[PDB]
Amino acid sequence: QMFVARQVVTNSKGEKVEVLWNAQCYEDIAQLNVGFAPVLESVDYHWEIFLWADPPIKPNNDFDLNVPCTWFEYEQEWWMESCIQEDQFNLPEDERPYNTPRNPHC
Amino acid sequence: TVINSEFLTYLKSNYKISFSASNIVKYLSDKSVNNSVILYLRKNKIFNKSRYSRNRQTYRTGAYWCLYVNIIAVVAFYFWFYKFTMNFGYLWWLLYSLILS
Amino acid sequence: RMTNTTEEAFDEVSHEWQALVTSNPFDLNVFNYLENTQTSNFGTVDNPLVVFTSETPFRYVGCTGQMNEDDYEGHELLFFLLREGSLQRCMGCGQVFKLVRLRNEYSPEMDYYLSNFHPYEMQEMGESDTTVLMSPYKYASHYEYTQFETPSNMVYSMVNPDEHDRLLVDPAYRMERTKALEEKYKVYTSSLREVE
Amino acid sequence: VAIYATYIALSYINNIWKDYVVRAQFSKDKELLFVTRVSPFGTTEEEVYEVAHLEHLPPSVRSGVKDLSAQDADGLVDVTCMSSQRSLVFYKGDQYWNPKVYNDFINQTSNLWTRNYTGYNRLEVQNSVEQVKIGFSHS
Amino acid sequence: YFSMVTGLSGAALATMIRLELAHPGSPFFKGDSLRYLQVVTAHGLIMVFFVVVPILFGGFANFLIPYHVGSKDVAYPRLNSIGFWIQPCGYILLAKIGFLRPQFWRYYDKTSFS
Amino acid sequence: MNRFFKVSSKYQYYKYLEQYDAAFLRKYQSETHWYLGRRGAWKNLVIKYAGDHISLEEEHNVKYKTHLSFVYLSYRLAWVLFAYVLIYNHFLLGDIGKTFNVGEWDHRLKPSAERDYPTRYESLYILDRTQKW
Amino acid sequence: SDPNDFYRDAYRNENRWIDQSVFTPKTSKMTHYDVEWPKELASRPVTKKFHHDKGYKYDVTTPYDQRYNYVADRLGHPEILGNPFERLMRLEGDIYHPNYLDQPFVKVPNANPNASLNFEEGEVLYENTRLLEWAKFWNYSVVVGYL
Amino acid sequence: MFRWLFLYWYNSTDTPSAIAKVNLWSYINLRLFKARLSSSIAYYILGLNNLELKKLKIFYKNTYFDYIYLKSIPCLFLIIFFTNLYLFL
Amino acid sequence: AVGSQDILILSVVFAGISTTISFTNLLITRRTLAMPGLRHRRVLMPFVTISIFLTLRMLATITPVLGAAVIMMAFDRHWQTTFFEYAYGGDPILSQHLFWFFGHPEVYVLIIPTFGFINMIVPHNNTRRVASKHHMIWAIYVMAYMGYLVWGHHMYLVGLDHRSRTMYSTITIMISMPATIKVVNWTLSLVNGALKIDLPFLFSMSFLLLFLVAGFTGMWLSHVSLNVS
Amino acid sequence: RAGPYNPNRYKDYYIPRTLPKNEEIVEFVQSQHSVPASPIRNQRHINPVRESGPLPSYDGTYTMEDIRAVFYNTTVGRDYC
Amino acid sequence: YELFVDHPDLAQWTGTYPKVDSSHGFPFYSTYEMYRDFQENTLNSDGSFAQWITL
Ligand SMILES: CCCCCCCCCCCCCCCCCC(=O)OC[C@H](COP(=O)([O-])OCC(O)COP(=O)([O-])OC[C@@H](COC(=O)CCCCCCCCCCCCCCCCC)OC(=O)CCCCCCCCCCCCCCCCC)OC(=O)CCCCCCCCCCCCCCCCC
Ligand SMILES: CCCCCCCCCCCCCCCCCC(=O)OC[C@H](COP(=O)([O-])OCC(O)COP(=O)([O-])OC[C@@H](COC(=O)CCCCCCCCCCCCCCCCC)OC(=O)CCCCCCCCCCCCCCCCC)OC(=O)CCCCCCCCCCCCCCCCC
Ligand SMILES: CCCCCCCCCCCCCCCCCC(=O)OC[C@H](COP(=O)([O-])OCC(O)COP(=O)([O-])OC[C@@H](COC(=O)CCCCCCCCCCCCCCCCC)OC(=O)CCCCCCCCCCCCCCCCC)OC(=O)CCCCCCCCCCCCCCCCC
Ligand SMILES: CCCCCCCCCCCCCCCCCC(=O)OC[C@H](COP(=O)([O-])OCC(O)COP(=O)([O-])OC[C@@H](COC(=O)CCCCCCCCCCCCCCCCC)OC(=O)CCCCCCCCCCCCCCCCC)OC(=O)CCCCCCCCCCCCCCCCC
Ligand SMILES: CCCCCCCCCCCCCCCCCC(=O)OC[C@H](COP(=O)([O-])OCC(O)COP(=O)([O-])OC[C@@H](COC(=O)CCCCCCCCCCCCCCCCC)OC(=O)CCCCCCCCCCCCCCCCC)OC(=O)CCCCCCCCCCCCCCCCC
Ligand code: HEA
Ligand SMILES: CCCCCCCCCCCCCCCCCC(=O)OC[C@H](COP(=O)([O-])OCC[N+](C)(C)C)OC(=O)CCCCCCCCCCCCCCCCC
Ligand SMILES: [Cu+2]
Ligand SMILES: [Zn+2]
Repeated sequence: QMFVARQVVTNSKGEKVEVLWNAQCYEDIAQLNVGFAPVLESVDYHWEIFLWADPPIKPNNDFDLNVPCTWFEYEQEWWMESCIQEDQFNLPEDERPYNTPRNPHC
Repeated sequence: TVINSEFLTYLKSNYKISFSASNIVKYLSDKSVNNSVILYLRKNKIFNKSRYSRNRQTYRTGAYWCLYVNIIAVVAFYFWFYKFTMNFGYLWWLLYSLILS
Repeated sequence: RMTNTTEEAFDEVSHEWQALVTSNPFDLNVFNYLENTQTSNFGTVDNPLVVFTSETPFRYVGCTGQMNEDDYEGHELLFFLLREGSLQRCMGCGQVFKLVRLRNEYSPEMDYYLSNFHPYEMQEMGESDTTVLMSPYKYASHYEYTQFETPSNMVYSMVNPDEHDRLLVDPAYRMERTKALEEKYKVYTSSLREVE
Repeated sequence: VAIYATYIALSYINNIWKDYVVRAQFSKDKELLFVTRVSPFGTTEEEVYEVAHLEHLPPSVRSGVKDLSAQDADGLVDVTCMSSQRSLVFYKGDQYWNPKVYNDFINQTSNLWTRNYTGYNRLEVQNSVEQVKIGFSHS
Repeated sequence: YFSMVTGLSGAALATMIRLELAHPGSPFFKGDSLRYLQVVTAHGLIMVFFVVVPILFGGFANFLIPYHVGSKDVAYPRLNSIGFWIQPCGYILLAKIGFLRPQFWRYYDKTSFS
Repeated sequence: MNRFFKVSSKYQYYKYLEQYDAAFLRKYQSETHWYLGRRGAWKNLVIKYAGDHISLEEEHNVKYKTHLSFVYLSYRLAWVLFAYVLIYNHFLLGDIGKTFNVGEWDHRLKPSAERDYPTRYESLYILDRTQKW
Repeated sequence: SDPNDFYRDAYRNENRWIDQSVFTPKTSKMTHYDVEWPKELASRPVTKKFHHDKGYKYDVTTPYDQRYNYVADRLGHPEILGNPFERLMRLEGDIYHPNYLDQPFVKVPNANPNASLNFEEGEVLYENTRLLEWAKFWNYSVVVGYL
Repeated sequence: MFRWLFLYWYNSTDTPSAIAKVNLWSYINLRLFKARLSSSIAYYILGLNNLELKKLKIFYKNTYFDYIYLKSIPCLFLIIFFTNLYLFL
Repeated sequence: AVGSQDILILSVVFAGISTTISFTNLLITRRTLAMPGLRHRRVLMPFVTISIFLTLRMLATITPVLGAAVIMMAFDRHWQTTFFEYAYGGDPILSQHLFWFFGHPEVYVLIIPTFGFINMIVPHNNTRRVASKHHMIWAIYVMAYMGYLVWGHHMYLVGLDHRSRTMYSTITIMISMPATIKVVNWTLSLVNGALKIDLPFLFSMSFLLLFLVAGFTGMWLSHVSLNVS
Repeated sequence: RAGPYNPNRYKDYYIPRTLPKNEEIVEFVQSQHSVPASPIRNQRHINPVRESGPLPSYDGTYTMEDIRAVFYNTTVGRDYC
Repeated sequence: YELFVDHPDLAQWTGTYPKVDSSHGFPFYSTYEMYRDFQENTLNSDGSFAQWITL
């Protein structure tokens, strides 16, 4: 419940750094399991969500400083496209016409 | 202030300035410095991590203030419209608890 | 209108003035206005998104992915606990988050993050001679006006708790330290002028 | 309303009359000043002040000097106790002053109201501050 | 927990209405048309203003809003406590009207003796 | 500059004023330090400690707190009265006549109400009054 | 001060490795900061017994006799004592609270005046006795008018 | 006194670490007023070697009424001319 | 007569003031203490929180109207101000106008928060994003501020002018469209996902089933001819 | 029980307790401006690289076609495969 | 752009995006969260149907 995975990646400066994948919740900190043990069970119950009164943060990224998507960006449309494909009927290649006349102007 | 010529020459020889100061104090004249007022900031350990100062974690007076608000509403409405007043003597031991307390 | 810190500033108020005048990241982060937090870059391994904490181990962070002008949000908000230590990543978009636990010190490491904070607003500091503007036209765009002015000839110097008590109880010690600080300020200004 | 209206009126009437001085007597060594002031019902009330603390301070606004009651020969002199943050008001009329201790008192309680309060000319501007010598004793 | 107590009170008032409406002839109130009307009004007011509202804006809103906005506490912790402790009086006033009448005595009480 | 001339006091501590300029004294003891100039300021520390603790929250004045006797009487009365309200309205509604007493008082212009009498003494006194305009 | 000319040289991709490296610049050492401060910071007293849940290793109290004495003025401050009326009434005041009076670093002023001061009467400097008659006249007049 | 953020954050000598040596923090040196950009649009486009800043200034903000009145004269006469045509029409 | 009726009148005013404290505390909490990044982005917050805040705004708008009407009732009973006495200018129908002006938004206040539970639970158990969250938010909002012009459908037969009667009927039926939008969005959130059946999910399905009949019956009540009977 | 605690009743050492010397301040300012200052943070992506691995190839041992053929075979059961 | 730099509070109220470009790498000192209710609850945006009914 603390980290769902970890990886070791070599950054552009040649140093190897550890990256941990935090457990997440669906927009609801109440459902989030705040724990400090490698345990799935929700053991810790906190009366004060913010013990030190420090506010949480929801960072907003500047579009100027953004970077083109590269984290499996080729999968964003996969779900919708694949759902449509499941019902789509594909013509067999042998029955599909081939070697048709070229366009006169292309 | 006056800086000794020999001391100034020593600084120039040992250090060559190649960057401009970013502090705006460089522009201040002697008159501005003289008119400046010194204020002291108390620096200590920091425990509160919010803009708002520490708030008390209990409200005893409010809880009892609400109890009276409940009592006034029930007693006042019953007396004005029902004309009924609770007979505290029926449960005499709760009245005695008040007396004993 | 500006509070006399040497007489009234203590603990929280004193810390707030330190953030205003010194803009130290540790103090500035604590008193950063909730409404606006400075926009940052998109988290990457080489350039991770930095989240600051004031001497706390973890902070609740939320992610919405790559933001676009049409929608302003990448994916639905997901909350996680960003903990001090190594870099951490969001499953949905891979954004990398780094937790910086700022410390109450003046060191080049802290100065490295000066650009990562909004300057602390001054208009709401001190005491205001106007309670609130009864104007429906500019209720959410204007602060309260001031009949008086704000002096700008004020120089702040940090002092320890026991020292601060000494300044209050002993006026003679207060005068002696004040005169010395003025002399150092005169020296500091003159040195800057020579450098220029 | 009756209880607090009476309390506020009487308490604030006392505060207004508190500043004015009825009697002022030095100690044997002229180290303390005993001041008699008006009580809430108009009787005498005793207080003690230190001559060193007592001081005649100039107005914060420098254009308000002409508006001081001290401009008049029969005006009022506002002496401030810098330790207790209290004000002592004395009539300027010599009839109310002892003429063999008055001179020392006004010469002892008027040390901070000096010439530089009015500014510096170009002859005394340089001398307005003490020059700081740096590096003369060592390089 | 307060909502559960009020909810049970609303359920009890609903049971009284249903028992009276079970079959014609007033098997429950036995001709007390006025008493039935008071019970019906108490049922409506208690359920609306003292069952649903406390559950949503009292329990859920207080419990969830700090989670979903990121606040140490509500802007007015005192008011939040005040709002909760004020509910009982309103609930009692609107819930017990069926029992309470200005003419408390029953039809067979010989008021001429007092 | 206009330095402080002399201090005609036998307390050697006060002679610190002689080492500074009058303008310096005015700046740090008269203009913005008037509430602090040449004062101990011990009360500032004492009041600061008083406000930054978990002391009794019942306040009457800036100088004094509420009398404990008044506080305890209010709290004891609040609990018992609150307990009576809950118990009577949830358990003792079967017999209203036995559980509640009927009383009132009307405007003195109108004739005295039949229920206007001192409770617990209706078996010992009868109360009446003369109408007033 | 041309912006484009400065930026095109100041920030370059090939210099990324050294552009974002934090280092302590070489500056002349200051005794007050680089010599004196570490000494005093390291020489702090240490206590074996400290509040485990909230305290630290350096939470060492300063003895009362070592607290700085109060020498601002000789006149006493009886407000610290608590007048008998407040005591009899049982009122609790912050000014005369034992915990708040026990300041950590500085002693509060003594309730009694310093032994150096002599309260023997000297000679009258200023005297305006008619103010009492004026005060009585105004105070009574406003009370009658207020009544 | 800076106009550009990149210049402002390039070489800073008044940082808290440096000022902490003297322990003097003048009010005139607040970060709030330390840097402020110009009101004219400035955007970056890729050059031959690196980013270059281009300013988009459209109109001035110091025109006076006398200039505006002269520019409005043709419009006023056209309104008079069109109205007269309608009356004669 | 004097008795329970008067206690209800004052208690309603008492409840209104209790509501005044409630939404004042919660609304200011969102506006002043919301975390950075969620100050104005209503979309990001969970649907229950969105629905709660919208209802609190509705309560603030309508609470004074109820208070004034209830206060006028108290004066008429005791002081005999004849506010609702037709003999000397009173308007008995004015009381119904003021109450129902708050009345209908109240029931909308009760229901709007309920939609939030299903909108959060279904995505959680389905491992899928909710369908058209933005449109659902605007669907509830339009219902919120369009319910202030349908208070008269509780007064069709009172004898009000046909011009007002038609306006209330026409707006009332139009309210059905945003409700249909939420229903389709709820249905679409259950398709093409990883379903994790749990007791909260089952209650959500029961909630959906009851709502469909509930709203449909209400739409029939909008039928003016049927509403008469 | 640990007992009462008040952190404000203990000395702090965040600031040096001795003022600087005039000459040292002048020398420090000279030295500070005679050498470059420490850099401030910058949030610009310099030669950004893919967070994941290389983009799957058109042809090879493992292609994007192999990835595309997985969506249709997705099951999370109660027993291992 | 002038409104954003000079009066950020009004610019956020009106719904304008931050007009400055941070390509140089240093974020601006007056950035703010976007309030897009005016531009979203419109006939031309996600609130199109709601405004059609309201209209
Ligand atoms: C030795 C003495 C002890 C001294 C030590 C200190 C004592 C502290 C005591 C503090 C008391 C606080 C107040 C208590 C209230 C109690 C209420 C109550 O239950 O009353 C009815 C209670 C029982 O009556 P019941 O018939 O069962 O029920 C009431 C009837 O239903 C209906 O009755 P009712 O119609 O007549 O209504 C009256 C009822 C109220 O009933 C109602 O509910 C009706 C209310 C109608 C209200 C109508 C208006 C509507 C309300 C709102 C209106 C305003 C509008 C607001 C809204 C806003 C609109 C704009 O309230 C009262 O009885 C009034 C209080 C009676 C006097 C008690 C005061 C005792 C002393 C207090 C001061 C002590 C300090 C002195 C200084 C010490 C040092 C020198 O009767 C009593 O008063 C008996 C108890 C009295 C206890 C006295 C103190 C303890 C000592 C007892 C003796 C033990 C031996 C000691 C030996 C000593 C040896 C040394
Ligand atoms: C509304 C009326 C209804 C009446 C109903 C009927 C009641 C009758 C019987 C009452 C007694 C019942 C038995 C219980 C007794 C208490 C024990 C108990 O179990 O109950 C606790 C019961 C409930 O407990 P609790 O409140 O929960 O506990 C916390 C308490 O704070 C406790 O906390 P604590 O432990 O910290 O407090 C202890 C303190 C009790 O708490 C206090 O400290 C309260 C304040 C006490 C002093 C009150 C009177 C003096 C105040 C000065 C101002 C006076 C006025 C101005 C002078 C001119 C006269 C107008 O105890 C004492 O020291 C009491 C001993 C007697 C003191 C007598 C002092 C007289 C001084 C006179 C000379 C100075 C004035 C100048 C004269 C003119 C010069 C030219 O508490 C009380 O009743 C507290 C007060 C009891 C003490 C009596 C206070 C009044 C005595 C006045 C005597 C006459 C003086 C004037 C004579 C004329 C010539 C001068
Ligand atoms: C719930 C159970 C009781 C408490 C917990 C268990 C016991 C813990 C302590 C035990 C060991 C140490 C004992 C030394 C005393 C320590 C506490 C203390 O100072 O005393 C409390 C307090 C005195 O402290 P204080 O000086 O007022 O506090 C001020 C300080 O600032 C401190 O202020 P604070 O901020 O801490 O709060 C002060 C507040 C302290 O906070 C409270 O405790 C608030 C009051 C309790 C909550 C009330 C909620 C409302 C609903 C109540 C319903 C109860 C059930 C029905 C009862 C009537 C019908 C049967 O004090 C009051 O205002 C007391 C008001 C008078 C009591 C009224 C309630 C009486 C009924 C309580 C339940 C009885 C259950 C057993 C009997 C069952 C019979 C069927 O009052 C008493 O000493 C009263 C004691 C006598 C009454 C209770 C026993 C008789 C109850 C009548 C029925 C049974 C008759 C047969 C009796 C057979 C022999 C037992
Ligand atoms: C003889 C009875 C005859 C039959 C009838 C009985 C009718 C009962 C009421 C029915 C409705 C509610 C029933 C709920 C029962 C389950 C409670 C529960 O979940 O366990 C506590 C549960 C603690 O267990 P946990 O959270 O699982 O684990 C924590 C560990 O316990 C570790 O916890 P810790 O480390 O913090 O240690 C403390 C722990 C250790 O102690 C225990 O666990 C002992 C067993 C539990 C005792 C619970 C009540 C104790 C007495 C309360 C008296 C008032 C406070 C005054 C001071 C009392 C000091 C003893 O005790 C507690 O946590 C208890 C706290 C009680 C707070 C009560 C005041 C809250 C405000 C009132 C809200 C509800 C209003 C309802 C009425 C509305 C009317 C319009 O605490 C809560 O969740 C708080 C619940 C508070 C509300 C319900 C209980 C108060 C009911 C008052 C009477 C209402 C009467 C109304 C009708 C009749 C009027 C005449
Ligand atoms: C007439 C009565 C006059 C009464 C005078 C009374 C005088 C005394 C005043 C004292 C009270 C002052 C304070 C008021 C506060 C009210 C409560 C509140 O929200 O406080 C929150 C306030 C702060 O809380 P918060 O959470 O920060 O609030 C967030 C904001 O409220 C933001 O809220 P939000 O997040 O929920 O934002 C919603 C807003 C956000 O959405 C928007 O941005 C709106 C849409 C804008 C874009 C539209 C584009 C459409 C397409 C273009 C046009 C197409 C047409 C063709 C032309 C173009 C062709 C190309 O969208 C809407 O729901 C607005 C409707 C939009 C539809 C537009 C339709 C246009 C067609 C034209 C005809 C219809 C116009 C209706 C009005 C329209 C709205 C102005 O809370 C507090 O401070 C605590 C509570 C304090 C309560 C105070 C006591 C209140 C007393 C009220 C008495 C009222 C009596 C009369 C009621 C019945 C009247 C009928
Ligand atoms: C939570 C409470 C609540 C809600 C949400 C509603 C919602 C609606 N109500 Fe109702 N109403 C009340 C509570 C509520 N009401 C109460 C308490 C009264 C009486 C008060 C009293 O007098 O005491 C009342 C009275 C009332 C009347 C007056 C009847 C009369 O007095 O004669 C009318 C008239 O049109 C009406 C209409 C509507 C409409 C059009 C909606 C719309 O919001 C509904 C929109 C939704 C739909 C229309 C659903 C669409 C349906 C589907 C998508 C499923 C279709 C499937 C099939 C057909 C199989 N209501
Ligand atoms: C027979 C009838 C009997 C009952 C009659 C009851 C009459 C009405 C009683 C008062 C209602 C509640 C008012 C509480 C005000 C004080 C709250 C408090 O303790 O302050 C703490 C708080 C401040 O403390 P805090 O803890 O909330 O926050 C301080 C700041 N922090 C948290 C950072 C430390 O102050 C307030 O909230 C004051 C009120 C602010 C404005 C809110 C609206 C008030 C008006 C509500 C409508 C009802 C009353 C007015 C209209 C009707 C009048 C009849
Ligand atoms: Cu309706
Ligand atoms: Zn993400």
